[PDB]
Amino acid sequence: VDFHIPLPGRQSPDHARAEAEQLAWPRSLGLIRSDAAAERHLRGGYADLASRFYPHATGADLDLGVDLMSWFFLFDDLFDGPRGENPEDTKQLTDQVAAALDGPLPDTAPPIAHGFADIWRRTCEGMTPAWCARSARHWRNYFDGYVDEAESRAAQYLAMRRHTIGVQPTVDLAERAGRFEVPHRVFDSAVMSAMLQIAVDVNLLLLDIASLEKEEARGEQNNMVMSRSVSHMQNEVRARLEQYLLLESCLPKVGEIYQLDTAEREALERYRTDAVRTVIRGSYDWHRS
Repeated sequence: VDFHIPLPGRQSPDHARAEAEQLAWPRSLGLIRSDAAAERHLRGGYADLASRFYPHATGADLDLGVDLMSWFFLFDDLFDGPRGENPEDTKQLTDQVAAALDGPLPDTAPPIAHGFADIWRRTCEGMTPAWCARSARHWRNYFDGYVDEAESRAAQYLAMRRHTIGVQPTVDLAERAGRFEVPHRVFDSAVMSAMLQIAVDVNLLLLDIASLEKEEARGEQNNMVMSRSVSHMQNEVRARLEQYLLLESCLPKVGEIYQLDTAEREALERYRTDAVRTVIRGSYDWHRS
């Protein structure tokens, strides 16, 4: 599926290691129990993914992203059954996990939940408060959507799987890992927001053509396709990136506009290249077909 993402692909020089100790965390958290589930997990190349979403994270930082990614797919597995077919139900879990953004949870709490909590802890630990509060809301929306999606008892779809995809939490993570924050003043910008929306959509599209042969065979008929549709999807991605660049260029000017500091300007730059860009190129540098 030849696309048009005029952006350099990166991988964190540490992944070497990372991908090797990747099981450690989840096994201890109870997310992986049988030697089979560990294998299953390895075949997913989640550490390999995180390493592409966070080229700038080396070791202790990279590891976290590996987990977030790692946790992402495990968590999803929990809704592949009939639970993903009844909103009331999914939310029963949703809140147990999401409760971690409020404070410690009773041991009684499932592992998938204790798992998320440990990620959060380390993720939000060391960032400004205003940030965690934001980075959290985002998570909140992620969770919210899994329910709204479970409301299954064209563009209408995006709004739906716009929060479910979980792209933002990932992007957020780039900052978590990169030990830096985009000047909050700009992350709210009409431009940056526009840039982010794209990152999402692009991912939300690439994914749909890869997990197609699977979703086409089974039920789930919400996938963006349901050979021509493929085209205006390959096309849509083109224009999406094509514009991404246009936006990217207005960035410096956006700097003036928000009287951006002598060093906030550098911070934002990190965001463009290490958070928003990667999250796009990386998704692509993963698939096959």
